[PDB]
Amino acid sequence: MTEVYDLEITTNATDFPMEKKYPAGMSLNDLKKKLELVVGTTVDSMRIQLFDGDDQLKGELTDGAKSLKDLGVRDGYRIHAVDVTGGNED
Repeated sequence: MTEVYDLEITTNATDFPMEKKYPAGMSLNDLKKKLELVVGTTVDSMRIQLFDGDDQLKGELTDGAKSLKDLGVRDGYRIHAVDVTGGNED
């Protein structure tokens, strides 16, 4: 009934991958707000990159107007957040 997807979260600021399951029926804006809470970053300054379950990077999400399910984020995916305000990306 409720759709939930399991993720491995990475960030540029953190060097610790976090595995957690989240509701796919919710917006990206919530997911990233969850991330914003941990990293301390804000919405525009925090960029979300999606790595597929296979290996490759699919693209950038950035759309939280849809549901994570509609975005096809799915489970077993790795969500990489990057803080852009501090300039860190490498």
